[PDB]
Amino acid sequence: TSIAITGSGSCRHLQFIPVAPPGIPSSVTPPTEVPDRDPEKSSEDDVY
Amino acid sequence: QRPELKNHIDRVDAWVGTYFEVKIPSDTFYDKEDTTTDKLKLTLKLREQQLVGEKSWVQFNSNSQLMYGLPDSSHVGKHEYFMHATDKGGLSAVDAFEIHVHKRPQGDKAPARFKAKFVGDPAPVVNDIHKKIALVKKLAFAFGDRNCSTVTLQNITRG
Ligand SMILES: *[C@@H]1O[C@H](CO)[C@@H](O[C@@H]2O[C@H](CO)[C@@H](O[C@@H]3O[C@H](CO)[C@@H](O)[C@H](O)[C@@H]3O)[C@H](O)[C@H]2NC(C)=O)[C@H](O)[C@H]1NC(C)=O
Ligand SMILES: *[C@@H]1O[C@H](CO)[C@@H](O[C@@H]2O[C@H](CO)[C@@H](O[C@@H]3O[C@H](CO)[C@@H](O)[C@H](O)[C@@H]3O)[C@H](O)[C@H]2NC(C)=O)[C@H](O)[C@H]1NC(C)=O
Ligand SMILES: *[C@@H]1O[C@H](CO)[C@@H](O)[C@H](O)[C@H]1NC(C)=O
Repeated sequence: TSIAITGSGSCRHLQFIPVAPPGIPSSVTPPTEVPDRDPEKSSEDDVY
Repeated sequence: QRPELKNHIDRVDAWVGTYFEVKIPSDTFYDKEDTTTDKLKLTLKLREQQLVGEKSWVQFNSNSQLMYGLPDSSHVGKHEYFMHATDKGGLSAVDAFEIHVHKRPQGDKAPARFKAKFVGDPAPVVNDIHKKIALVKKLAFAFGDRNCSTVTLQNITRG
């Protein structure tokens, strides 16, 4: 009745049975890079 | 006279979903009155001298002197069988052998996975090993292949 030839293993990104798939995946949102910097400080008590 | 034995069958290597077929060597058994295996009746038996059932995953044809089968994962591991060699003199020589059935070595990471849905109940097809081997050899012939063992069915589901 039906034949479904599908990829796997090293063919993960490949499907070979034409089902007419219109699937268009979205794009990964760019996350803001958050580098952490801890330089030394002179005392803010110098102000007082 | 009673037939005699020279060479044993060490073990039979089989894999789940794979069809194996073994022809007995011509020097497996000897008799002073026959001298050949092909001219002597050969049967396959269980521990208490019972034959293989029709539904068993391994069968063996005497006229073709050929054993064959296809195992399932519920029958992985060891099994034992006896070869009985009976001459025209009504005397039987016995050899024993062991069969190791392994899981499919490729397992889950196969680069290709063929899938198909058919019509009709899968209950008679699964329940019949004859239907299973006919299906396997029919796929092999559909590809034009000779060695039907190149097919490894992995899973059948009632739909
Ligand atoms: C699994 O897929 C492979 C495909 O790679 C199948 O093996 C292929 O079998 C055919 C025979 O039907 C080979 O054809 C060859 O043609 C050349 C032409 O000159 C000839 O020289 C060879 O003697 C042979 O006839 C084909 O090469 C071979 N593919 C290989 C070896 O990579 C195999 O049957 C499939 N098994 C299944 C579906 O169970
Ligand atoms: C190959 O076919 C078999 C059988 O159709 C599939 O195994 C089945 O998987 C489902 C999904 O988990 C199981 O359903 C549930 O299983 C749990 C235990 O895991 C059970 O407690 C539930 O009551 C329910 O039955 C089902 O039992 C299981 N059948 C078995 C193990 O015989 C399998 O997913 C298929 N694999 C592929 C790659 O198609
Ligand atoms: C068929 O495949 C089996 C793999 O189990 C291999 O041993 C055998 O040589 C193949 N047949 C031929 C004619 O090459």
